[PDB]
Amino acid sequence: VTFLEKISERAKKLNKTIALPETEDIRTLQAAAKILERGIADIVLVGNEADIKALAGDLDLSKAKIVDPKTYEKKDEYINAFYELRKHKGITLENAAEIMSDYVYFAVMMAKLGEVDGVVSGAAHSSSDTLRPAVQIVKTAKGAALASAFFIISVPDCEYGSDGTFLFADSGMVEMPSVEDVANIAVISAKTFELLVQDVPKVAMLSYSTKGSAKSKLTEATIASTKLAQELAPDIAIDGELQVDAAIVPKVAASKAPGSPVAGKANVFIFPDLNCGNIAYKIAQRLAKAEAYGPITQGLAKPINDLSRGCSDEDIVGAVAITCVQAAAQDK
Amino acid sequence: VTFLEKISERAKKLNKTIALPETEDIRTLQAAAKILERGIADIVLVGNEADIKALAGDLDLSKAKIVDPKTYEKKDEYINAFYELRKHKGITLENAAEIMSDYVYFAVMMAKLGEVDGVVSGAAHSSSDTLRPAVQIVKTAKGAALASAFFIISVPDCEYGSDGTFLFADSGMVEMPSVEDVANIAVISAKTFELLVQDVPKVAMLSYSTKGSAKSKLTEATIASTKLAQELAPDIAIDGELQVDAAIVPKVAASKAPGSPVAGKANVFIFPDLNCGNIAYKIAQRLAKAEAYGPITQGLAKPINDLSRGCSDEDIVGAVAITCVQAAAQD
Repeated sequence: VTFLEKISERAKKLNKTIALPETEDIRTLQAAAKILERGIADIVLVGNEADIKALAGDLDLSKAKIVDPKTYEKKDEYINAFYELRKHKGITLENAAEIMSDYVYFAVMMAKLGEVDGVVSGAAHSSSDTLRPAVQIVKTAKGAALASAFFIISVPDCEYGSDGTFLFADSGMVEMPSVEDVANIAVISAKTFELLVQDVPKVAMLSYSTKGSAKSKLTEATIASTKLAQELAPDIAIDGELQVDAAIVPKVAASKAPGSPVAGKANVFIFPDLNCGNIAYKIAQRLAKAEAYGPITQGLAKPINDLSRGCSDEDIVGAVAITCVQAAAQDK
Repeated sequence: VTFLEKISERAKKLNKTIALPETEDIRTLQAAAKILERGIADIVLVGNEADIKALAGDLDLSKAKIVDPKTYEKKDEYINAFYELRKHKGITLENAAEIMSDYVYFAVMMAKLGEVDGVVSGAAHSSSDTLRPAVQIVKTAKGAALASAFFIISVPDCEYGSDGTFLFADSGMVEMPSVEDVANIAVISAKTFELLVQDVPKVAMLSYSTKGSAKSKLTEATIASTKLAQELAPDIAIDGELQVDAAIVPKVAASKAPGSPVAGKANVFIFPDLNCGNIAYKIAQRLAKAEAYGPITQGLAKPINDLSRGCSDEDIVGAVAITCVQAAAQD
């Protein structure tokens, strides 16, 4: 019944391998044990194997694979690769070697080169410390997408959305997205929504204006983002410049935005910027009592996810499941 | 308890008269009926009386007073008055006559000359068409640095705010407020929250950042508005650059904004602009199932309030109540 339960189950039927670089935190090892036992994924622990066996104790980690960044066969391939990416930003080959000794950095490079389908981390690292290797190493830029954070949001007795479930448009990362940024966030978000919720995405480019009902510089940005996004992905339902009520309430839709592909039915909210996106998600979580999952990152070439530093070991398990399912989209 | 009952209560003990010009829209007449029956206020309906009787039907509006702008005794006084105001902006006396035939314009001129203590409109008109007569006829108050609009919002099973009740920082008018504008809106909103909710205002300058957790052009704007507002009104509890969770949730307030006059207890949300504001309000209303009254303006010489075009007749009732209460301040 619960969103997280659909994901974990889906994850088992899939056969993805996720890397866990924080092997000097118990929660990581506790979560791995439960993951391997429950069949959720195959696991690569990045760290010292002697040191892991000594921290693990009673935990059954026999099914996992241990990769030590300072002895692994492909070490030189991984340093060269990071050197190539970072070469023109003041990184020398010897710097790369040093930077590529960090477990997180090494794990992200494993997803980049195919040994692993995604990475989960952040129990024992700042958000920006997690984001940095992701952005530097796994970065994608082939088309209509941009790295961003989103939330899945499940409102309790809710008739709107996909059975009360929505995705929110960068409620946790890109602070001041440009017009293009917003367009691109809208497209990638439709794909994420489709993959994670398994329902037809209906994207609403939010505003205080519904359809020329008001006009300003903020209103023009939203409209311009809508039109660009419609060009970028004409096969997705995207309607633009919509207030929340016109976006999700059929009766409102009927007066303010009659005959729209999205108005009245919206299940994806795209925000003008992080002020709105963060404020909207908090209001939904706290005043609407919604369950919120995030921040989950999207827009990367491989799924790398960040965790709350106060996460529980069950929090890590869930995160692995979601990552595995995002790995389903990015197939081959 | 419903905010409607409470604001409907104080409004009863006051004895104010509100004009309702949108008489060709059922919701107005349905609301008028409930108002007059519940004893909330005296009402003037501005329109054609024959037309209203026909549209009203079974609704009891006998207690109300109907004023037709095209037959009213003082019609000429009202035309002359608007002509004086608008005289030097290219309006002829004949133009005045035509403009002053509009129901809303006339209702606004009624509050200006004393026949009425306030107006409520906007169920059947754009926000900017509701504001225009206010701005031209009543104009801005003397103290007030600017007019702005807001929403009282009451969330159902809510432990946060003032028994689930909040005031939202221009979720219905000023589209792109400057740093000074945001500061001034914070201050005036504090006094409005105090008047209408009857509780200590705890003003939160909203953001995606909590207390230096992030840094950007948007973040500095919020902090600068915070600091200005603290200078404009040092006796008010205003803390700045807070995420919604740190603003209202004691446990998050404890970690992200320790020892703050506001964090954990906020009951007034001030937004960076109308995008956040309007989006925030609709989300509270439709996802949190909150009751939502407004946008209510502040800073005019007389209470002229707006409505959501998708309001219920009961929303109009609540708006008339608040209008009445605002009119008690302004003697």
